[PDB]
Amino acid sequence: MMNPINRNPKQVPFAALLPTLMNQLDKDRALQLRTLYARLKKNEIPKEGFTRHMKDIVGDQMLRMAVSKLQQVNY
Repeated sequence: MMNPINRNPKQVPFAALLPTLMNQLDKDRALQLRTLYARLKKNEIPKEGFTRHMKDIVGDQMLRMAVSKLQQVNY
């Protein structure tokens, strides 16, 4: 407590999630993700929509694993 250290959580961007996921996805799935991102860029779908849709493509398990590896932090 002599020298308190403040730490804050950090999250990786979706931009870095695409290539990681695309590498773990088949070309057909990767193409779906690619066009899905385009929808996000065009703002035709909400961020929640993007996340939800992404989960439907890679899966919740892959989604949490992808960010876990990118974060590379157990906690």
